[PDB]
Amino acid sequence: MKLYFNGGKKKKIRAVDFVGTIAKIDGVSADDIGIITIMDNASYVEILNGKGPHVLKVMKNTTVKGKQLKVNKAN
RNA sequence: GGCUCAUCACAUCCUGGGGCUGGAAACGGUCCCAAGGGUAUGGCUGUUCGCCAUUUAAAGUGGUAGCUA
Repeated sequence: MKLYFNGGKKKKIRAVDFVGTIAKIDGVSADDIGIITIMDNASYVEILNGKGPHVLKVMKNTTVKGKQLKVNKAN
């Protein structure tokens, strides 16, 4: 599923900061990450293989680029 | 898909005038009175907490949609 993050170019977030921060979770591989779309204040990042909800309910409180952020289903 | 949003918060930094005073000078101190302002733009192998580059007088952290090639 597509996830929203209140982070983007203006918080100096990049596609990698996600890719790196996510893969390092027992249960998730880098192949599970679909398209990532950085924007001004929001990033879209797609999860594959139904591993969406899990990631989501784990990202809720994890330092990405050293800054926990709003995450949840895109919409 | 191009340019245009903030108000705040704790910071932090840049820019005066005037009496007196230190000092051989260069440069300072002190007291009185200020008025404003900056903290930005862009790069980097799609395994994160950075790195780098300019140009800022002054280069940080946090809270939430319009005019047109």
